[PDB]
Amino acid sequence: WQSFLKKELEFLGVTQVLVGLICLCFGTVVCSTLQTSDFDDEVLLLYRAGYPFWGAVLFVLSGFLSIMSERKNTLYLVRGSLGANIVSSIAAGLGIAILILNLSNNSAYMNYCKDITEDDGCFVTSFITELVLMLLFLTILAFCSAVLLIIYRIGQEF
Amino acid sequence: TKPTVDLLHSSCDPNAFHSTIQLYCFVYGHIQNDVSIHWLMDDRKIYETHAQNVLIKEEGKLASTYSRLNITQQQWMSESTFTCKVTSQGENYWAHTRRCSDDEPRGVITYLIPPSPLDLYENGTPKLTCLVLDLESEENITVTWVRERKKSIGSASQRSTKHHNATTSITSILPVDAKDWIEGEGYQCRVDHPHFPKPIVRSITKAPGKRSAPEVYVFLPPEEEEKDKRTLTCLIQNFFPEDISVQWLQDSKLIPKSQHSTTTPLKYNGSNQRFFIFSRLEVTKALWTQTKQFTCRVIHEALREPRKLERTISKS
Amino acid sequence: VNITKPTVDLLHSSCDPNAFHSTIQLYCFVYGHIQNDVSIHWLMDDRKIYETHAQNVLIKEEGKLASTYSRLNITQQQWMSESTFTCKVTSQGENYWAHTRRCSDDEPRGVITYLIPPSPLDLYENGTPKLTCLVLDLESEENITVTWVRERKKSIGSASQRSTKHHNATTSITSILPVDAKDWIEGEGYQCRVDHPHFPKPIVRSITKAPGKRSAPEVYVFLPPEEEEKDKRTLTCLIQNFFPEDISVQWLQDSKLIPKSQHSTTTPLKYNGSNQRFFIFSRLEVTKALWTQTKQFTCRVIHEALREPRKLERTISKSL
Amino acid sequence: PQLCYILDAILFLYGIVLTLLYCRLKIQVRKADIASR
Amino acid sequence: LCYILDAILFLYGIVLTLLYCRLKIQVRKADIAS
Amino acid sequence: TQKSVVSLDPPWIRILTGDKVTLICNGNNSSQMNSTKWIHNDSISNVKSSHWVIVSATIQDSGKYICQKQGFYKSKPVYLNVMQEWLLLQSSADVVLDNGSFDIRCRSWKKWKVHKVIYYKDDIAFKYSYDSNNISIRKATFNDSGSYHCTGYLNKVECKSDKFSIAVVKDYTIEYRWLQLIFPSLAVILFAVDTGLWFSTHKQFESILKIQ
Ligand SMILES: *[C@@H]1O[C@H](CO)[C@@H](O[C@@H]2O[C@H](CO)[C@@H](O[C@@H]3O[C@H](CO)[C@@H](O)[C@H](O)[C@@H]3O)[C@H](O)[C@H]2NC(C)=O)[C@H](O)[C@H]1NC(C)=O
Ligand SMILES: *[C@@H]1O[C@H](CO)[C@@H](O[C@@H]2O[C@H](CO)[C@@H](O[C@@H]3O[C@H](CO)[C@@H](O)[C@H](O)[C@@H]3O)[C@H](O)[C@H]2NC(C)=O)[C@H](O)[C@H]1NC(C)=O
Ligand SMILES: CC(C)CCC[C@@H](C)[C@H]1CC[C@H]2[C@@H]3CC=C4C[C@@H](OC(=O)CCC(=O)O)CC[C@]4(C)[C@H]3CC[C@]12C
Ligand SMILES: *[C@@H]1O[C@H](CO)[C@@H](O[C@@H]2O[C@H](CO)[C@@H](O)[C@H](O)[C@H]2NC(C)=O)[C@H](O)[C@H]1NC(C)=O
Ligand SMILES: *[C@@H]1O[C@H](CO)[C@@H](O)[C@H](O)[C@H]1NC(C)=O
Ligand SMILES: *[C@@H]1O[C@H](CO)[C@@H](O)[C@H](O)[C@H]1NC(C)=O
Ligand SMILES: *[C@@H]1O[C@H](CO)[C@@H](O)[C@H](O)[C@H]1NC(C)=O
Ligand SMILES: *[C@@H]1O[C@H](CO)[C@@H](O)[C@H](O)[C@H]1NC(C)=O
Repeated sequence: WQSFLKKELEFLGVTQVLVGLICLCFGTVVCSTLQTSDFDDEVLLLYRAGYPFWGAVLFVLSGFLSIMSERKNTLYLVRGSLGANIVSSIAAGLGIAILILNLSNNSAYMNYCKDITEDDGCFVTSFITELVLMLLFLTILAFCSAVLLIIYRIGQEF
Repeated sequence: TKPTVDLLHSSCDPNAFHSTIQLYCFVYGHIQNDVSIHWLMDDRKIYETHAQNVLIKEEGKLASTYSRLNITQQQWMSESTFTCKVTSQGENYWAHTRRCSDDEPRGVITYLIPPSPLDLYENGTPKLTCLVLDLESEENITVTWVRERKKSIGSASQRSTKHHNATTSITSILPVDAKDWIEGEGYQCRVDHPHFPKPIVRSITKAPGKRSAPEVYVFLPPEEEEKDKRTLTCLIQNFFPEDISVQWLQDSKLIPKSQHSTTTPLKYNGSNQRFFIFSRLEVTKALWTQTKQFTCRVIHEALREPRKLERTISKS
Repeated sequence: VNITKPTVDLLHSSCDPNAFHSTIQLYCFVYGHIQNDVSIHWLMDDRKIYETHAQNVLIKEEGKLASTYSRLNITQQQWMSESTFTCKVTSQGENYWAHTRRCSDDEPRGVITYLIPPSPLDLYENGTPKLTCLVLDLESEENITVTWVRERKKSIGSASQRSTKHHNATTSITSILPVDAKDWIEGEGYQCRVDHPHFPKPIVRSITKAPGKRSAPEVYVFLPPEEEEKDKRTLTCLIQNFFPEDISVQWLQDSKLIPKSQHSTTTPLKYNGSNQRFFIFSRLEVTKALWTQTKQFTCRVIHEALREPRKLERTISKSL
Repeated sequence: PQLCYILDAILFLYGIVLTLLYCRLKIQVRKADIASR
Repeated sequence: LCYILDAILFLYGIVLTLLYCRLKIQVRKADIAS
Repeated sequence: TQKSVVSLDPPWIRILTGDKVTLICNGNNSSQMNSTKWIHNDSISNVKSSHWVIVSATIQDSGKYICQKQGFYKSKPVYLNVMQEWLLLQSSADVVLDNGSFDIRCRSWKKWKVHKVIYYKDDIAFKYSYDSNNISIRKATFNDSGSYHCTGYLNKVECKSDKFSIAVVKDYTIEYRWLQLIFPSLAVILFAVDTGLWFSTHKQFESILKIQ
């Protein structure tokens, strides 16, 4: 199964690069388009904790280093990309915790919303809710890929 | 002897702060040293007059004098009926005053339109108009008509109109008699509403002044003008009052008033008042050259009977 | 010889709604003047009241001192307009004043601005057109700034500004802006802004030439009528089929200009029914002596829509 | 309204799956080409 | 308007799904044949 | 509990300079100090009472207002518009729901009485009143959408207020719908990325069927 994961390892870092770049795009559209003073700091716990930015940086960095460590097989990229995958898995776990807390806060907001389109508050909260849902999907993907890099690059050294 | 007691008063000098209105009770023709002038306000006493009975003049037995009352401004703004009581030869005389009540309470603009001379002296059925503009709505407005002499009065015809600017207007048209209008009968329209402070009392009379009969001249369409339309012109000049009717005709058939214009009457030369107008009727070249005549009749109250002056224009 | 100042009071009768004359009896009393050296004249908001025949009645004589009064009859609605009626007492060449209004409350009577276009006489004959912005019912001159703005160019002329203190304790500011004529024919839209610290925004009036289809007036001068053997002769200038109503009319006696006080021009009346044409009548009534002395009268008409130099005159003569 | 937003979200997820499979196909073709070269 | 703009992208994704399934069999056939 | 509800009580979204306005959060009659977070013009103000009493409105006091009481959510923002006008058409709302009510008034500068007021909607007058009082349009329909204004007479002078478009809608415009256009947009990169990842996959395959 060691050879079963080395064939897909480059893709298994490309998925981290992809999740990081979509995290960056979600972060820059939330930062630019939204006037974040209009909305709550617990509805916007995704952006107030800054998760798309430091998640984008770490996912893109760890996936890019895994791509070059697969493409070069250098003994300094490995154990350098392994630490990048460790901090990527830590950031993805903290991100999963942040996104579950933001789904909880968004459900607590939308309890007092009779429609998705009452006003800007319920609409931006619902948009943030399903953006948290498809950031939770991408963060689960990036976390599973980070665990798979950790498993491959630790079990290789056994 | 009957003293002539007219009461005057000062009012707001705009150039002064003017905290005091100076009421004045004038008596003329009273017997000398036989006058006692007292002041009341809303039919109660004022011994706080400190009255200065300033003597004007003496003519044998007769005399003339006056008294002055200082009042504050808010004693005048209350529209309280001040009055002067004059004791002369033991007899009593009264003079009344108050502030002139607001002619537009709640911004209601009341016009008292006199009869047209066409109705007065040709149709024989004159009609006064009370045009009560700028009402919020026509409910609870009661329009009363007051004559001078007779308790019998014609029945007013009241109609209402909501306008383009959402202001209701009430037109109360009172059919009157032309003879009493000639004799100088005074007619009031009293508009009344529950939250008017006072009724709107408009008074009208046949317009005072020296009557001057109009001179009427008709000018031919100009000899340089051989264009498609011919303009006929009526000079009506040197007439008082301003109220005049001018009609244009076609072979003793009346032209409608929408076919000819008439200028706004302009004052002339002073100081006795005379007016002039121009009536202008524009016809076509075909209608002018139909071997016919036009007349300009003028109805005015300074003309001899039947108060109609015809001036005829014809090329034949 | 000392000048003795007389006490000038301004009393009047009041409203009687039960009465029917509808007339207010203003009286101006003068006490302490000099016999046969008084003249009391009447004004309604600086406008001299000529057409009244106001009666001057003597009161008394005390040596070289005298008391008189003058009575002015005004309409009820003239009093109800809260217009100031002023008696001017001239004695020994000195003017003394009394003023009266209907007594009103302390409402701050608002400021009325009129922007008035230049006359066609100044536009097309004198060549010096002047706009004027008349600012009325100011309680004082002070802190009012009157500014002029154009639309196309920036070369705004030196706008003169004068001020009048009226008898009704209101100050008017008349600001004259000299304009160029060809900008006004071409359609320049000028604009007058009146600013005070107590104003929310400046009171702004905008003006331009009157929009519509231009039409040259045709003018016709009629003789005095053939039935007129009286002592006065009336001259009519029918001025017809023009747009806009801004038009200047002079009368010329042997090519000498007649002042505007001696002739009267009717207000423009519109006709042709949205083809928008106007007519006026200029009426000059001269004496029979001034007509029979073989003069040559002329109705000079300056309008915008005429052929250059934008005057169109009509000869009228007694002999021809 | 809600249905269009849900269908557009599953369109985005379709795009995610398709770019992941195309990236996997890209690295497979690149690995085969770098083994051939 | 979102229904037409989403239907055209489902068609535009079905096109790329068909292209991916066309390339997958060719890559697996080249993998079978060395 | 629920969202906060910031409410004026003079409820006029358009006021003049110097008008006393009070900004109330969720709503009682009590100035509960240190219990309300106030956001004005997207900046947190130091006013922490439940009643933000502006005793004299300044042009700077216009703009967006959000309240957030302790234990409550952020409010739907209300837009004050402090204006400097001879004549102002005050309204209680600029966007009104169907089967809703709104007041309008015609106010002049610093408690000067407006008289002989005519209220127009799209240059068509619907109400005349001398004393400048409330015009309460209840049960609003699409008829009640229009460019309302009012002409008044001042101490004697006719002035005309600036027009003001009051729109009656079935539901509020919610001013952020392009956020739901982020995700189809992030399809038209990704799907287009697939086209790149088709083309550069095909060409590299086109170069591998040639070598054999
Ligand atoms: C609302 O609109 C109506 C109609 O457009 C206005 O009524 C008009 O008011 C003017 C002056 O207030 C009237 O003119 C007067 O006419 C009488 C009789 O002809 C004349 O004696 C006066 O000297 C004056 O010229 C006019 O007749 C009247 N229109 C009608 C149809 O009655 C009204 O003033 C407007 N109100 C507001 C608040 O804007
Ligand atoms: C106080 O007295 C002054 C002086 O008489 C009054 O000013 C006069 O006001 C009237 C109208 O308010 C002016 O008439 C206007 O004239 C212009 C220019 O011809 C014209 O375009 C307008 O249509 C209007 O007819 C008049 O010219 C003006 N007089 C002067 C000398 O400026 C003022 O109204 C009085 N105010 C009070 C409260 O009594
Ligand atoms: C805002 C979001 C929706 C857009 C970001 C998505 C794409 C721009 C990126 C994310 C990761 C990128 C992938 C990262 C790594 C690779 C490997 C890369 O390998 C090579 O460069 C081949 C070298 C050669 O041709 O010789 C080919 C492009 C690819 C598939 C990239 C394709 C474009 C992807 C999908
Ligand atoms: C809050 O924002 C409003 C605009 O939304 C600001 O109001 C503007 O103020 C300037 C001058 O300060 C004026 O020139 C504008 O006309 C005003 N616009 C509006 C729509 O009223 C207001 O100044 C801001 N207040 C603060 C404290 O920043
Ligand atoms: C009335 O007022 C005038 C001036 O205000 C004053 O000169 C006079 O003495 C006063 N008379 C009385 C009796 O108060
Ligand atoms: C008006 O102008 C003067 C200077 O001429 C200035 O001192 C004053 O403050 C201004 N305002 C008022 C209300 O007088
Ligand atoms: C008048 O309008 C104000 C503001 O809309 C409102 O608070 C008040 O209750 C209204 N009063 C009446 C009597 O309509
Ligand atoms: C709204 O306006 C339309 C168009 O004038 C009219 O037909 C309709 O009756 C109006 N609605 C009501 C409730 O009157």
